[PDB]
Amino acid sequence: SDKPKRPLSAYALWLNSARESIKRENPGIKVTEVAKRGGELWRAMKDKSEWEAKAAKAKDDYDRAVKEFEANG
Amino acid sequence: SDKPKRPLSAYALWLNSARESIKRENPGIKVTEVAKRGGELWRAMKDKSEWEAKAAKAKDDYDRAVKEFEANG
Amino acid sequence: SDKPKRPLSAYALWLNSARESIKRENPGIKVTEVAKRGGELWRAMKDKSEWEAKAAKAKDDYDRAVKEFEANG
Amino acid sequence: SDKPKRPLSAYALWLNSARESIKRENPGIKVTEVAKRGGELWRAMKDKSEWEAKAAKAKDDYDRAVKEFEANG
Amino acid sequence: SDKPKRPLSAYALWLNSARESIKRENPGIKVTEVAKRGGELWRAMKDKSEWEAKAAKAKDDYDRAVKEFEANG
Amino acid sequence: SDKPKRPLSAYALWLNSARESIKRENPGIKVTEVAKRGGELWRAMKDKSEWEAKAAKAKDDYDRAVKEFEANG
DNA sequence: GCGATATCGC
DNA sequence: GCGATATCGC
DNA sequence: GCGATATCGC
DNA sequence: GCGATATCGC
DNA sequence: GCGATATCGC
DNA sequence: GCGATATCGC
DNA sequence: GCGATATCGC
DNA sequence: GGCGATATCGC
DNA sequence: GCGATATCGC
DNA sequence: GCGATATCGC
Repeated sequence: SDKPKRPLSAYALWLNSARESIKRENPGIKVTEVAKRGGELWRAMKDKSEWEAKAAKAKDDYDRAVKEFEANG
Repeated sequence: SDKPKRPLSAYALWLNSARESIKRENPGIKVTEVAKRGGELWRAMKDKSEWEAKAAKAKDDYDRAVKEFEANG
Repeated sequence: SDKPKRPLSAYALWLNSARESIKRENPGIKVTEVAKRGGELWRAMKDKSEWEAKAAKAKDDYDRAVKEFEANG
Repeated sequence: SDKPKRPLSAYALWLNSARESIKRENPGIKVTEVAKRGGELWRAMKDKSEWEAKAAKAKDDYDRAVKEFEANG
Repeated sequence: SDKPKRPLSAYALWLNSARESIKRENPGIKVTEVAKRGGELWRAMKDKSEWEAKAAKAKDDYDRAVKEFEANG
Repeated sequence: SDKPKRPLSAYALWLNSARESIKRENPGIKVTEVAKRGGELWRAMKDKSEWEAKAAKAKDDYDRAVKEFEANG
């Protein structure tokens, strides 16, 4: 029916959960500097357990669904 | 001293634990045929979570060890 | 898991490679009758020579393992 | 020290108690046929409780003695 | 500068001399489909020698530059 | 039909063409010495192009001959 | 691994 | 043959 | 004991 | 290319 | 395999 | 003394 | 457009 | 993980 | 539990 | 070889 949207990356899923915090600690931070700081906070991250787990799962499904679009659909 | 070796893949990790069952199910199977079977099973596997989790922590560890190597040469 | 699993019998190694034949020959088959069918086919076979030869090779690999386990802790 | 032999079975216990009887009811019996006639009488036997209960204690003692030889190895 | 970058593979060195030709032969083809089509056209080429030669001259020099770097600057 | 033997490597080809010359230069040389001296005349060999070209053709031919064997029985 | 006759060694 | 044996078939 | 092939995965 | 794993050819 | 150098049974 | 096997690093 | 990462063949 | 081409999805 | 063979005791 | 119970894949 509809080419399944690409799944979210690990950094994307993390950034989602941590955007509000980065905006709170940096009042009036513009659009680009959030990504920048998010990037920096990511590169300096110690335990990326949850976010590499999910992004791999989300990919597995996406790959199964991509098959599905070419199978049925 | 030695630069860290590349981290083990989700598949490489699963296979280390599943090698002997493949040998058990196909007596006298050649290494080549064991790999192709290892592949056949990996591609059929619905739940890869365990192996993707271990793979992830493996790449964390690894990238630590890589920083420490660049850092202290 | 440390204790080496018993090797697969000639019947088992055959069954492992007739499961989809039986299933295809018996559409809509209760997951018990498929087992009894294998028994009926295993008995009704004649050239059991392939699967006997293969299950001997299992014992060979298996013997080494048990002996290697019981000795090397 | 020596690991225990497996417990005797209701059948095997009865037989021990009922061997010399079969022998007398069938003088100069060939041990081949004692085994057979033993079977016949065992399958015909409607009250097996003596031997199941004797068998149960036999199991219970063997489980007990199995437990206490994993300790004092 | 620092690290010598890995040399270009034989298919890779040929692709760089056929990319334009493919992009012409299929209007509106994307890198995904290009790379795919590259295969089907390489896994079919006759006198592969020119590209194999260059790849090895490349490999030889890379090896003779990864030695220099891990020795000097 | 016999299986095509695996193709010769660039070193294997050079060494073959160079055993004679090595012998002339180290009279009475033992087989394990020739191995060791073939090892270091190679590493020192700055221009390996000829023997890399030959190893490549051998591979192309061999690859296409495998395509023959494993298709035309 | 036991209870019969079937090998065995002197 | 009589005592120590491999073997027999459940 | 080196330099590959052979088969998967990254 | 690297990894893992065995074997081939010399 | 590559082959110099021993070994071993005729 | 002469064929047939055994060895060793890469 | 930045920007972390993903796609493809090897 | 490394390459050499973009091509995404999230602001 | 259920299908098969494998194993232990006698 | 017989009964019984173990083990293994579904």
